[PDB]
Amino acid sequence: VQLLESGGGLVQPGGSLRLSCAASGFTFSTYAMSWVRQAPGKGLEWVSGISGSGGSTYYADSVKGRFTTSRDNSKNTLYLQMNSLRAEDTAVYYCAKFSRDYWGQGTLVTVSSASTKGPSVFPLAPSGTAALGCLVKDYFPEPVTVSWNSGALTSGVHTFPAVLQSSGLYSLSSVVTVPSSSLGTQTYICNVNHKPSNTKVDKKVEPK
Amino acid sequence: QLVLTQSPSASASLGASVRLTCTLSSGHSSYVIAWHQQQSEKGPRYLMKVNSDGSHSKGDGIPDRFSGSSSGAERYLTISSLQSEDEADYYCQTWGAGILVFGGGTKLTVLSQPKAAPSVTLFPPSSEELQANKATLVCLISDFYPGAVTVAWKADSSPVKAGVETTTPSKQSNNKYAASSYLSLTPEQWKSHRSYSCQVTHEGSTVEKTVAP
Repeated sequence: VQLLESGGGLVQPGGSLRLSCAASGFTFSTYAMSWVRQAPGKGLEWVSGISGSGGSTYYADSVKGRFTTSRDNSKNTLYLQMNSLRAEDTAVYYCAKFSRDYWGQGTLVTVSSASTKGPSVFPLAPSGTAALGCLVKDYFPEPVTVSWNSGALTSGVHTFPAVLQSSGLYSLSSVVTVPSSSLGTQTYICNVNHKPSNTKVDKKVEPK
Repeated sequence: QLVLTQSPSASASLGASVRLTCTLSSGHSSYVIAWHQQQSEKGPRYLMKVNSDGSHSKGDGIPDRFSGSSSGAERYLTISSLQSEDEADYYCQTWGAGILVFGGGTKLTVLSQPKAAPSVTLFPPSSEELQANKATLVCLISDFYPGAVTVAWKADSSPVKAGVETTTPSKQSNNKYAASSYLSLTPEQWKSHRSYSCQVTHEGSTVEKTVAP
């Protein structure tokens, strides 16, 4: 079983957004499906549930009249249509199947009057191992992904959770520990992706 | 209508057992309850179900040291042979007439783990950022346990407060914790001191890294 959410992003207060959840590995129409959300630093909150095949739908009081759940039992897809969004609807949204239960991976919905901003990416150093990295500075909204050498380098990688600065912009860093003996000759590139701004940066990190 | 309440925190020692409690409000003493685990920075994972019978099923890949039970309006999750991986949040959940209900979650701390001192790496501003007339010092703090640190910055030997942004600790996949701290400076401020320092205090001991223009 896999549940894969998509469609999260930044929306102005009063705006609209539709989430989708692609289900696979089970007869979708047999099971009631649910949406659950989690605001930053808070607990899991039920949003909506829909019967197998769609004839009955239930909503938390906090979203009634603004959110509409639906499903496509041939494409095996669950939907959440949001209108009249509010700042307090900002959360990670999960699709889930509760009878074994299954959870999706979540998609972030940010409701804010702040504008999208792509990051600036700066290389970090290196000085029998050496630490080198990339600084992903001043972006909004979350999330950013970082890989190294297009995924060929995973050992010793540590991408840190972002800081939320007083400006309202995020920054994060990713560091990789490598053999000092490789610094002259092995190329290290951090691949930074900020999908909300269509930003894709490949930064080569050179010794000094 | 139906409410589930949980105590906000629980603890037990490495290798020992712990029992978490989920209490049903009155009027529903016959509903199935499911337990979900959530690690720092991850999505929830389903553990198992418990019906008001004491029997339980389990999810895929969940070890046998997880089990469930019930007594009256209380539903239980028991974790035996506690490991560092079990330090996490636990939510109970049920369903009733199209409505889903969650407890508020219990944060489990696994006691008796060894203290682990932070690894600190401090980077100066890059050449590229300086040419953009900005400067950021980057202090990366990893592999510490327990998961609480205090970060202080020094310009030479004087404390710096302005321009400091520090994250909350988050648990790594290796069950130790990470945090980061950023100091924003002008290029002039950076070049006008002999050094800057990032000082990480953990469990009564402070370690320092220093960089210089």
